[PDB]
Amino acid sequence: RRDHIKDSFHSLRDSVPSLQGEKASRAQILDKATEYIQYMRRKNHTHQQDIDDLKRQNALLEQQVRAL
Amino acid sequence: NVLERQRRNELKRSFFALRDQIPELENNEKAPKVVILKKATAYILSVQAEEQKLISEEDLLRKRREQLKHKLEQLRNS
Repeated sequence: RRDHIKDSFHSLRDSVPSLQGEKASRAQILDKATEYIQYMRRKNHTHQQDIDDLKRQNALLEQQVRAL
Repeated sequence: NVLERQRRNELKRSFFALRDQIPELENNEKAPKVVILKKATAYILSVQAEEQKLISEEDLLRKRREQLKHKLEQLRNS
């Protein structure tokens, strides 16, 4: 199983962009993955709220184009 | 020595901190180490796939907004 933990560590490591080209320690791999998930959750939330704003702006512009 | 005993404990805390961020394993004490790593890997790939989808949705919406404004300006100028 310890070879599979080694491979899974390498797979987690390659998926974190701040760890590209660096052989970080196991603690640094876990820490950077935790920070990356934090960063991405806030980033996708901000994006989803931007998409909500665009849908509402477009819905109003459609109502302005209609009635004209 | 005393150093690796502290290095193994910090590693153990790091595993818990990573695990408590995966919604599937959150607060799951019985989650093995290889399960934390593989679920963290699959979760990271899923939020990277989500970022791509949202940027794609955002780009289409922006494209529609400027086409609805061009349509409105054309109508207001007949």
